Amino acid sequence: QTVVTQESALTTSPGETVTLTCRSSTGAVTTSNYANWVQEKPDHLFTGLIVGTNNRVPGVPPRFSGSLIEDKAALTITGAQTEDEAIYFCALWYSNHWVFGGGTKLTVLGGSDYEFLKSWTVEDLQKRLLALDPMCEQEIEEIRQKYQSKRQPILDAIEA
Amino acid sequence: QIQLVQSGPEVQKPGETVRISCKASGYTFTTAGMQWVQKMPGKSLKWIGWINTRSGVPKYAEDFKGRFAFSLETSASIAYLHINNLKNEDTATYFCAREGPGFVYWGQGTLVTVSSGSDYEFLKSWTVEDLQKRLLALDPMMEQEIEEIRQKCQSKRQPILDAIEA
Amino acid sequence: RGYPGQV
Repeated sequence: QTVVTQESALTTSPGETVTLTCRSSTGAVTTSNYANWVQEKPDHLFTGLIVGTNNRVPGVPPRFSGSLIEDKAALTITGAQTEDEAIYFCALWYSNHWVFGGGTKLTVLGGSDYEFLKSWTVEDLQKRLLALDPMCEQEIEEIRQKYQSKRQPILDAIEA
Repeated sequence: QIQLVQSGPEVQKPGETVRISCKASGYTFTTAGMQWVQKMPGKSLKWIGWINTRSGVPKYAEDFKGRFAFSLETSASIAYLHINNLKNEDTATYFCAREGPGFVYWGQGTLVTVSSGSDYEFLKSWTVEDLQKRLLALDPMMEQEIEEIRQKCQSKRQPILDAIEA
Repeated sequence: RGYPGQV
C-alpha cells in the first residue's frame, strides 16, 4: 500500500526556520517520487510550492525549499512569516499514481491575521477585494444547494 | 499570472451526469497536463487522474476510471471533468490543478452535491400539509448559515480595505 | 523512465 505520512501540526514563530516532512510507507523517498509540496489557505485556496523534490514554483517566495533528508521529503521554511500559517500537503508519485499526505497544520505564534496585506501592491489588493463578493456568493449558493439536496426527498413526495 | 477558474457548484440526483469546467489563462494551455483532485471534508485529497492537453490522452486512478472522464476544448483553454452515473458519495469538492510534476496551479474548486440515493418512499405516506411543514422547517437553519457567511465575508473584507487605506 | 505526465 502507498501511504504518505506528515506531521499533524507544527508551530513556529516569525523569522525562524521550520521543517515539515513527508514519509513513504514503501521506503525511502527518492527523486523518482517527484515530491510535490502544496499550501492550503482558507476557503480552499491551494498553491503549489515545490515540484520534483526541490524545484520551487515561479513566484513562490525563496524562503520555501524542498529536499530529501533521512529517507523523507522535506519542506523547509527558512524565515517563517505570519502569512505562512496554513495546511501543507505533500504528494508523492508511485510509478502510476499520485498519493497525498494528510497535511500539516502550521501555526505561527504571535502576529496579526491580515497584517501581510499592507505590503501588497494596490493592484493585488483591488483584485482580492473584487474577488471576495463573488466568492462569498458562490459559498452562499453552495449552502442553498446543500439545502436543496436535503429538501429533495420531501419535494419528490409532494410531486408524486 | 496563471489562473484556473472553475465552474460553479452543481447539485444533482444519483444516476445523473455533471460536467465541471476549468478555464486556464496566462500560459499556453497545451504545454502542461491538467490534473483533477477530489476532496471531502476531513478526508484525504485523492488524485482522479490527468489529461495530456497536447495529445488528449488521459490517465485515470483506478477508483475513478469507471465513471469519470476527462475532456478538453483546446480552442477555449478549457479542461472538463465529466462525472457519470452519480452516486451520493461523489459529493465532494473537485479541483483542477496544472502540472507539474504534480499539482502546481489550482482552480478554486467546484462543489458537487449529490442528493440521497436512499429510500424515502415513506414520505409519500405523509399529507401535503406535513410535507410542506417539514420543507419550511429547514429554512431557518439555511438562513442562519447564510447570515454566518455574510458576516464572515464582511470580516474578510475589512482587513483588505484597511490595507488599501493605511 | 521519468515522470510520465505532461510537464
